[PDB]
Amino acid sequence: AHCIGITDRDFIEGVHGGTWVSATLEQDKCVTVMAPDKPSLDISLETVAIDGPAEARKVCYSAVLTNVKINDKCPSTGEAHLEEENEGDNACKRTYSDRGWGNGCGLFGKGSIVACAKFTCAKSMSLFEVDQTKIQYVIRAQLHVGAKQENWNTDIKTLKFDALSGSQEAEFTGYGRATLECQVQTAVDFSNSYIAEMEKESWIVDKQWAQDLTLPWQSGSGGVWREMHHLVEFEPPHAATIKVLALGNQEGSLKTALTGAMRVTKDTNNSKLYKLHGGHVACRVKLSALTLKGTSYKMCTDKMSFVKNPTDTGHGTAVMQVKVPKGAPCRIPVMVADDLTAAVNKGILVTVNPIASTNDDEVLIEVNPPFGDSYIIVGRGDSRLTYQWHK
Amino acid sequence: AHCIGITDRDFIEGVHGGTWVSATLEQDKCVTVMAPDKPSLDISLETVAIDGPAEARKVCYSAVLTNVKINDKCPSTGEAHLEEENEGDNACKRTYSDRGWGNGCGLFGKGSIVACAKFTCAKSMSLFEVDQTKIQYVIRAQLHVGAKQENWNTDIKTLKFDALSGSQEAEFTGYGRATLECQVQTAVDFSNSYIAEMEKESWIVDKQWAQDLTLPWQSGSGGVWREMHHLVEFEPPHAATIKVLALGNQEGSLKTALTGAMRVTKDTNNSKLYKLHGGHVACRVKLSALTLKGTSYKMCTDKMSFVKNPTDTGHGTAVMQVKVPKGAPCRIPVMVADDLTAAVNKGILVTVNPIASTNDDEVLIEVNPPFGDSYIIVGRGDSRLTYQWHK
Amino acid sequence: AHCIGITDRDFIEGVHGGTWVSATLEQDKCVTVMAPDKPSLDISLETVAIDGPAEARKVCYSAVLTNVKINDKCPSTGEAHLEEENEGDNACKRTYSDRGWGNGCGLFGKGSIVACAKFTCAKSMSLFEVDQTKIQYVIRAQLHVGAKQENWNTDIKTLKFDALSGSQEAEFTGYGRATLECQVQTAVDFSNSYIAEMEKESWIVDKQWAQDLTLPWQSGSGGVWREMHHLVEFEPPHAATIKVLALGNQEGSLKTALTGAMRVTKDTNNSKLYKLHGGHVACRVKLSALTLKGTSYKMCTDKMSFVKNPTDTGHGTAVMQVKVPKGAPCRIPVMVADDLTAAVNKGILVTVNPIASTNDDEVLIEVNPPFGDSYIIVGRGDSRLTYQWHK
Repeated sequence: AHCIGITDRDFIEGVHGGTWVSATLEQDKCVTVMAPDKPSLDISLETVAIDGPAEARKVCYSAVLTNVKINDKCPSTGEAHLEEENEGDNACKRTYSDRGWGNGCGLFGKGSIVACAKFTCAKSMSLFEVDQTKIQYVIRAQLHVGAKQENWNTDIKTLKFDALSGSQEAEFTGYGRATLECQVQTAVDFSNSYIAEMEKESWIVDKQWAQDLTLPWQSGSGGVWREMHHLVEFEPPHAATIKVLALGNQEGSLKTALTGAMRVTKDTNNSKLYKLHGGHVACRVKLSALTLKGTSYKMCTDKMSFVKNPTDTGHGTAVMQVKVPKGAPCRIPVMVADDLTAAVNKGILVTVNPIASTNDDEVLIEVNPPFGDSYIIVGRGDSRLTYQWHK
Repeated sequence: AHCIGITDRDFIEGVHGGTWVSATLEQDKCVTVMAPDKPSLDISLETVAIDGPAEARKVCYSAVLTNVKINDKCPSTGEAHLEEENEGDNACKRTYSDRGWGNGCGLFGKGSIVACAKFTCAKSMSLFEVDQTKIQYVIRAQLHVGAKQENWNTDIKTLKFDALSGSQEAEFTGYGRATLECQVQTAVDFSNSYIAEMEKESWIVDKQWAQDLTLPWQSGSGGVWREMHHLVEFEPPHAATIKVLALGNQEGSLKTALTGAMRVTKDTNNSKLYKLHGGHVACRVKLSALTLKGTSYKMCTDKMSFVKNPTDTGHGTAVMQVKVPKGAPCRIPVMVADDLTAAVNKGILVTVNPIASTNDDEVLIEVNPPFGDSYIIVGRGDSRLTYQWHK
Repeated sequence: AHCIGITDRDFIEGVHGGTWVSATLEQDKCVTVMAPDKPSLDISLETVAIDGPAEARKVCYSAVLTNVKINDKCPSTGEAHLEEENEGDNACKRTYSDRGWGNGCGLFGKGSIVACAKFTCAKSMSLFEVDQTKIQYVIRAQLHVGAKQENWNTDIKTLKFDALSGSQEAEFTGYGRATLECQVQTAVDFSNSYIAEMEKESWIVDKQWAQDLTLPWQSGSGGVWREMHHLVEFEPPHAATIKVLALGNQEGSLKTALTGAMRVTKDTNNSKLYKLHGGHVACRVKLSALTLKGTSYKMCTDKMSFVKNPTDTGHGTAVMQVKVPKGAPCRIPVMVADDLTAAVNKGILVTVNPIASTNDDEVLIEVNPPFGDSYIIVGRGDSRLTYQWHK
């Protein structure tokens, strides 16, 4: 019952017959869906992911200007030039200096200076495109067979999806089968956004934001960086010198903007998987094909005992564990009542027909008792167990 | 006259006699000072040097965070512990986590969790206290003797104003002496500030700002880093685990905050001299002890020549060089006239009395011609040089 | 019949259908359960306990500051540090002192000073976290066999329970057996608390209160104390000196807060056991398997005598002890009548069928006389003991 452990649990109540029940899931939340006689079904998300998204940009946030040269010409001697100015790895600026006799010229007009510097990205973001059609989904499903928690880790059923895959069927030994539609494409519309990756961290952010970044960037595998001035200061030109300086590591400013984004976690082993949080889904549940097991076994009579008392899940339910020490595969009766007379059950039972699978067996039960005080009763008979519960 | 070569130049005229004159000097700029019968003096502020600061703080802008450890305890089994928390260099944080029957406990309350990791400073900024007793103001002074531009740097006098040398005497060969008072005590407000130094760039910064930085720091002599929570962030705990992530390198953000501070350049030679950019100082000039070297001389009447023609420095003054190949102890007649008949002189000479003193002497002359059309006339008789001018 | 010894006694009565009777047992009170046709039961809550709580915090109420070191620096020579400041068992404070030539400092102004002292707890309050699942309790049961007060502790049955021993059976020789089924406690009053222990005094305290105490604390594994500044007082600096003094022993203030808490007591022999006062336990009693020992026996006729004359219990009942010196394997006829025509036993007998069993047996009888005047009567004609009793 994986749904016991997730704080955001929702309960959905259904109807009999050949019918579907609607549900919606979020990556941190779980639904228990219940229906008049079907064993109740737990459903949660497990991942939303893209596999091998395609490179779309690199954006540079630290650069080294490895060498620099200047050319300068007197005010009447025309425009200055440097052969580096036409070579793609060099950031170059043209501007006019204050020439004169003090600086080695015959005339006092404005002179011409060019400054060029060899660029090199030290560290850069990789921006990856997400094809909204290629996203992958995984759903967890369970029925309350009444298994102990030491068993959940194997009983849990994993339903894998992609945005193109159809409704899928789950098989539970004995209880039969279910089918879920999950129309994921109506939930997530992450087109017009893309994955921004940085060393050991990643985000998803809007493309129009990223294109508008005032940082130098590269259009693909190799080739020149395209807006180099966004990382290079050229000082106001002196007589024949322009000090050029790199603007320093912009990792911290870039992270500051990303703080609002939905996070992305790179898979530790299937290296090219990128798990994408926040994305929800809508699903509809074919409850009709489930069945209870063992409806026709005998009801218990043995002197049962608690393995753990009822405890408040915070979902409003009480979860409890019981054992039949020396019985056949008997049905374990349970009810909630206003008084020891117990003339009727007055509560809702999540586990619908708990059965001892073996002669020594231990079983889990969960109940949703009404408001106020009520007596939880298990083992209707002379040798009743009870716990005086309160909301 | 080095101020022919500085693009921001002001003119000041003393009432009479060189009695007492005032100026404000700013690092980019120069003042030319005139008086009715005394040689003109060029004054400018060369540098404002601060000598031998002492360290106050280092502020770390990029921490590498290592050897993370976590400990967590079941939701009603007391509170967490790590030995690493005894050590001042681990940035440990303590909180609570959702727990439940599927996550290692009998209860559904909140389990205490604590996580520690070692904060190592990869790069840090040095803040220095500035000794306001050790500020040196350097003024350059030279006369308009008529020296050619190759010689200006050997004619210039350099005067240094520490807090004690409040009045200084400029001496010139033959032209007498001039006294400068520079009011260092009212020039800057250093006491409430620190030198901030990053690698090969430095700033002078307000002390309140430097201390109110939300960024982790260490005492000048070393020891412990005091405010590590400003760079170490802890993501909200999953059931059994908490991930700690270092915030990025803040260099670009720190420089962005510094976009308003006055830059300071460290000396290549004296490893503890710091030269402030953009300072100013109020100064006063006593001209009364200057003399004009050659008022006793004869007039020229020989075949003079232009080594450099009058050229238009943007100050609106015409600068020329005349060579006097014959009569040596002689004065050059210069006038600017509205017509070649030379009926009146319409230009102030800045070189107040251009004397030759060898049979080959080359004398720079600067004239302030009137608005409209005029003739710069140098010489007498038939050997005159006459040059047309226009504002 | 130990209900006699407990002042806060309630009577509860059965109905001839033999239904379970439910009763509320509270730590100072006692209950006599009377059946219509079967012997009456003393039932009373003896203890409620936790066996070995979980150690959660020690909080310090008396402290000593065993070693003190101070460091001071001049106003323009940086900021002071100490090796102790890196070392976790030192409490530390940083501030500034007014320096000047009067204390060896060359510049007048505020100078940084820092002081550190070794914290050491002399007495700490232990706080143990209570866990409802570990609560234990004990009920005492005793039928009104008629035994001497001197024989009660030999004859009472002590019934132990825990959260999982669902029901217990009490066996009374000859009279048969009864079974109790119980809530481990109804006492939700203990929720969200700690057991607080000082030397030989203990209390139950709200978790919020205990954690918000302005006193330094540590986790039970032996950490280092987390808020030492609550007990170190730092004198304002004077030259190079700070005096640090320990704020005094807080035992009385902490006790003054604790006066409202429910008391907790520690066992003398099994020191992990804390007896938690003030609880409510609810139980059901199965009366059906009780029986009356001697209903077939002869009815007394030899002269009885009073060992203790009838006396007022304060519960409205009267108690006597009677001696049967001959013929003793025989029923003692006791009745309360309106007058010596002895028409009917207008009273209710709590000792439902007093039998003597040995040739000099002495038997206690408890009667509930009617309102108004009455005669207590025991025996048969010409041999009746009688005693006037008025409400």
